[PDB]
Amino acid sequence: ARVKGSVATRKRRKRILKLAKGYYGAKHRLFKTAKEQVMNSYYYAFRDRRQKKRDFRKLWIARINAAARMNGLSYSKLMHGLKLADIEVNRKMLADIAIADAAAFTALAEEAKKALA
Amino acid sequence: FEGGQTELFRRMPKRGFLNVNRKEYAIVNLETLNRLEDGATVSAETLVAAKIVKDVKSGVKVLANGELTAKNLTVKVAKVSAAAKAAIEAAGGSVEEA
Amino acid sequence: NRSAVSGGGKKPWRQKGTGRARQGSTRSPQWRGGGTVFGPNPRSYAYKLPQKVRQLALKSVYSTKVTDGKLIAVDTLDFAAPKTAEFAKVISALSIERKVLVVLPNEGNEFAELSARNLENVKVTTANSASVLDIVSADKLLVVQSALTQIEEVL
RNA sequence: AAAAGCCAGCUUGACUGCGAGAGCUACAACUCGAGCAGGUAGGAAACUAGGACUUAGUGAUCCGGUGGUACCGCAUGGAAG
RNA sequence: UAGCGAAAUUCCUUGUCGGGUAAGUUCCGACCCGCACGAAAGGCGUAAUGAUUUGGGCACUGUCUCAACGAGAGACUCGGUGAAAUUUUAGUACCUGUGAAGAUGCAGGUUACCCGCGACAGGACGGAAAGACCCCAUGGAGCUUUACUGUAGUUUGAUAU
RNA sequence: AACUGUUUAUCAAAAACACAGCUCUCUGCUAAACCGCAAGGUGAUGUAUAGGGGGUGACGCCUGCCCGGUGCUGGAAGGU
RNA sequence: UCAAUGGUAGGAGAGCGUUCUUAACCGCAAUGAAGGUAUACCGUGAGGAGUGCUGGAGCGUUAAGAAGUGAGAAUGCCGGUAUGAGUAGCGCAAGAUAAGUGAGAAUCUUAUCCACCGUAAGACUAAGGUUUCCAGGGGAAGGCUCGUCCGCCCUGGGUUA
RNA sequence: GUUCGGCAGUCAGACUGCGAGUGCUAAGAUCCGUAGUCGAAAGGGAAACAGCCCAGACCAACAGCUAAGGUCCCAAAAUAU
RNA sequence: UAGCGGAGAAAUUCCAAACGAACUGGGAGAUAGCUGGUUCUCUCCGAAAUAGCUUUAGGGCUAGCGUCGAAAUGUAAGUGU
RNA sequence: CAAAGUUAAUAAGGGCGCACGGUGGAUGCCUUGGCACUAAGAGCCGAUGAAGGACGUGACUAACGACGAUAUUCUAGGGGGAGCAGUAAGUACGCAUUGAUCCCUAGGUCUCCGAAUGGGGAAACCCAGCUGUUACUAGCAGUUAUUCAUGAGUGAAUACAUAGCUCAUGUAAAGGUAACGCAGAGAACUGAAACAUCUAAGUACCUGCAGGAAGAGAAAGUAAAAACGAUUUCGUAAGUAGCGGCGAGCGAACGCGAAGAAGGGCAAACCAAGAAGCUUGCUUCUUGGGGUUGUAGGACUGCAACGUGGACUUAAGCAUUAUAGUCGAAUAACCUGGGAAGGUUAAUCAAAGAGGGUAAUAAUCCCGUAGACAAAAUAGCGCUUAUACCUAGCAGUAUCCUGAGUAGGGCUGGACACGCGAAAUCCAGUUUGAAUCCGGGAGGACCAUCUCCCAACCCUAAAUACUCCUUAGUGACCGAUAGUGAACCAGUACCGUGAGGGAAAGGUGAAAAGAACCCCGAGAGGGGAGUGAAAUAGCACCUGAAACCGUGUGCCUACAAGAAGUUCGAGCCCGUUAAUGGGUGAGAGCGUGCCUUUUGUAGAAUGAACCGGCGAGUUACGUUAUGAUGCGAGGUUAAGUUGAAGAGACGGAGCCGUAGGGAAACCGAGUCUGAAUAGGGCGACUUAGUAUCAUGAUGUAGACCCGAAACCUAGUGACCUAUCC
Repeated sequence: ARVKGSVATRKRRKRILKLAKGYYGAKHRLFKTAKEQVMNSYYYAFRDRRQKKRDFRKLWIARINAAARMNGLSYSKLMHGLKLADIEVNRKMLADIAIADAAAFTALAEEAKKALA
Repeated sequence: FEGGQTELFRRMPKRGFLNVNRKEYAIVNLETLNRLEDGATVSAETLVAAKIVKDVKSGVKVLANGELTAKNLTVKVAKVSAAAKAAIEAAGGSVEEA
Repeated sequence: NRSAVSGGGKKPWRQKGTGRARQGSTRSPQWRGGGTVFGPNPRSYAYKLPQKVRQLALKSVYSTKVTDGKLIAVDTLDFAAPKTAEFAKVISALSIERKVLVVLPNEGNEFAELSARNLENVKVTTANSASVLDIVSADKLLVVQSALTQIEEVL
């Protein structure tokens, strides 16, 4: 019963290497540095499944205080006027109005002006 | 292993020598007499032809415990306890010991 | 074992400074001189059940063949020649197709029995043939109608 | 201090067989002990008494003694043990 | 006891003094306080003898002031020929910190066209050496003894001969 | 340190070893001593100027004291 | 619906995959089995098949049993390939030209000079070596490079008392 | 929670306070009790940080709200009152 | 002249590129409280680093600390306030 | 004019991803090899020249093989029937259905060495002597080792004798040995947590003695009551009784169950013969009867012929097996392909549909297979036959016999479970030493009663142990790192002086059909042609990764200081297990490799060159726990027998539970403790297990592996070197 399963073992080897392909140079020409190299990459892809959340929101709030600051408005009193404001506490679609919305942007800003007012 | 200390059993006194002439009788209950009725001349032939125990210590003995369902007198024994002699011998038995 | 088949019971160098590690030998198994670790052994594998679960086991597949009815009560049909055109057309005279067990008597029929081993589905059997690898193997069988004193007598 | 302190008389309970109940806790240990019996000992009786005001003052099993021993006593008795 | 004594012996301490020496803990000679000299474990002497050990001097002198020169071999340029040790892979800088308490790879900050080539050694706690120092193992060897057990051997006595 | 010799080849040549010398002790012979179970043999075809062991290491001077203890030797009274 | 789901040594449960399993169940296979290869599918995972291609004989199913049974890692081993690196070295002495040789000459052969050793780096002879000798032919490796040359290789002779 | 039964490993930890001891009331020093933390628990904060503070992660997600801590730029929020 | 040995101008020197105990084969896969190594997938639960003893202190044996199963739930013990 | 600002690809190279290369041979398959194991045999050979070498022998010039100057074979027999001319090419004379080659059996010769032996001698040697031969300063053929035994002769000191010597006869017998045995000699390491007792084990080793088995054995026995009746093996008792620094461990027997089941001689006593201490009556020897004993038996008085390995395991027939082999059934087409046995269509067979070949999987193609025949010689086995020869019962008891340094006793040992102990009992050394049938011994010190037996004399099959071997074979063996070190010219190469060690490697294609030719090339090698199903198929050749080296390829990079990443993404390129496509990737955010150990390692703590292959928690037996199943106070067959290494069935011997208390006497659902019937202690109250399986853990086994320095035994070694001659 001295049996091997050799091609099965190399199929685990082949399976992880074909799933490991792409990174720098020697790595797919070797075995084991590639093993972390997918692995570390979706460790912090697991973090960036939370951190492109927490950085695209920085793009969101940052560009919306960029246009608010273009109206001379600061993000904290704007959002403060958003809690003062209507049923809208809508956040990041309200970040998405950075394209071409003087009506939506500056008028909802005026809604916030009559919310602080 | 007590950690190099002598063990629990290693601290024990040497108690009681043992009789080489120790011999018993493969004692049965009277509950098997509740099984078999009457089996006149209750003996080893009734015991091992009853197949209760086959390899026996030579004689036989019943308890006072177990019940007086049997009727026969002539129970052939080596030694039955006198507590059971009260039972069967007060319950229509005769002593045939050995 | 390494100590079963060998050539070497002597350390092949000495370690200190000289390259490699603490090490037994090439005869130590990790070289091409491979000693098996714990491996097989010359072992047996037998056991037989107690009687009441054995006859209980015969009287399980027995019952399955009872209500199944793929056993068929057959008379002697003890023939002149041993040729298997006989039993080819008597066995194929109902032609149970896949594979069949053949209940002889216990007097030992001899003509499908010194033959019919080339009949590829024929299993020569008696009351002295009983197992589960007997009957669950074929599932489909002919009977000699002495099956009372060929079955009941212990069962 | 109702003395555990001190002094006199009795005095040999610093009894036997225990022991519910406990405490302490690896175990082994260890700390007590209600109460009962068998008789006791003081004390008129009641009452007290299983060492000391409590706490050091002590060690595991073996092995060989000392005595008793309704025990066994290697077929059988005894004896040896 | 003789006799030698800062001994191949005094760490007692650069003992003291004198000589060599301008410069003199070392050297010699005496002193001798001899921790702890020392007599057959010879002691004190002792020419010749020493690949001795020191201390001094003469001689000669690139050792050095302080170096420089040329000759040959590698080196190095090419043709042929062509290995070793070596290792997680790495397109591998600096500072200051931090941290199994000393950074290439970390945080902050600095400078850096890309790739070489000839020489050099500060790192990469460089290799090569499962520390030979120390410690531990109920580890083993070897050695010693008035350890304990023995053994042979040596020597009594009995007793068959 | 006398010397010459010898000395760790894979470190060390020396004051280390050795050496004549000197000292003591043991052995009367089938030696002592030694090797081997013994046998056999060395010692040596040796006979105390010889053989064995111990010290020290030419030559010159000198080797002092202490037998309490140890060991050794010898003796036997008694103890064991 | 509510509640739970960090988790090492720890403990419990469950499942995957390999191979053999006479079992059967039940097929595939030259129109292509296995195996390999690319693959931009699926499966919580392990894992599974689809297609393209190599490839030309056994393999797959299911379910269950049985196991030398699930691979990184130990100075693990064996086998191959790096690396350093076209770098070290090219193993203590000087040849030179012309001509031949060949296909190809530095290194083969000759001529002619030079040079070296010469109490040897001569000749002869122990042990040793065990045919290495010579002749002819050849150049797979060997010659530390080349190489027509050779103690290399093939063939043949060669030692006489 | 007890009981019973298997099956374990753990023996040597630190650190932060807080209260002790020893020490120059030296120490990232020892040695206790006491809680936490790590170990064996990510993320955020403090420039990186195992131990301090906050906050315990099944997973997706281009959701929001918030803990401490921040809001002149890196680096997001207040040149806030 | 051969390893419990030998040799020895003696250092612990040598006994075939080599010795405080040679080399070869077997015992014997000697042993090793010490080092290293350990291979498929998931889920759930989830530590200790301490006491006591110990020729014991880098190790064991209990007990405290996990896990699963079973028997009831001391009729609630547990755990809070 | 200019002034600013801006972005560019051209990449020396490099990276990504892709394509195709070589390279390496894992893969995947095969298996002529090996392992284990069953059944049946054989289980020894040899001086009447062994084992084992060395050397030769072939028309080829090798080497292996095989044989032995006759030499790559010869005789004789018998089978056998077409080619032969081992290996294999490779050649030649040839040779051959007349019957070869070949197979078997028997005989022949048998180089040298070697037990090796005429004598010496290092292995393949030298030198002889004698007897005939035949010729020569030849050659041939034989004899000539030793010890033992048996004779014969000889005959010293010293007369006989004796020692001693000489000759002759007898392989005897020395020697080689697979494993098992027996007997002697006999450790250590271990473990005991160290270790001096123990253990390991009387095992490792070593020496001797033997056969197919060995020992083994016929009560001077066990036991304890009626109790049987040599042994041996297995199961049981059962780790039970015991012993033991009573630690750690070691360890029975009895009885029962199964197999197997055979006992028989002698000395003694006596009787007869002889010869002789013939010192007469001899009281020693030789021959033959006598009879081999336990409830004594024989001798003395009585008195019976039973086959017999046992009261002759001789010879003659019978029968059959190894030893040569022989016959031996049952089919065609189509499709596919290079090829059918594959698919398809049909048919047959039947004691043969085991298995293997065949270009691709066969029952009908072949070998075969099942069955059925065959051996002269061949080695046997077995049956029948008279013979191959020694035994019986029996009553009584004149006295004798019956196993002398023997039992015993002392001491020192050892074995027996037994470690000196209460120590049995046996066997050793040493010492002392009986009785003898009215006897003597055993009954775990020992003294009486009882039970049993008769030593101190010898042989004994059978059941058992193990295989180098001979086949018949079998595999949930194994597939070329495996499986024997060794599938291959393996114990090879090679190392070492030696003892020793000890490798690597199989596959073309069906068939070499092995690439004619032509061209390049010094040659090789290539390239065309052609070969074959295929030439990436071309001689280490199936299949071909992997590291390594490449060559091409779309994108990007020569203001960049990263565990080399994600995530987003400008921009570019391409279009897919048709998919919210892929290949990129500037740029930008955030990001300390993996393993053991640790309190904490990112590490300047280890370790890993890489790649692939191998490579580690088992089982044997036992216990416990948990379940599963079965039956249940009843569960249970072990060993064994049967049988296909089947199954089933038999086999109840034994084992578990079915009350315990107390050391024990004992008592008993109670029991012990204690004056207690006081209390306490354990107890039914306190309610089912048994058996099997399976899983975890356990314990003896190297027991999860890798690991020392070590210990002892056996053997080798003085050419290095030291000494010495």
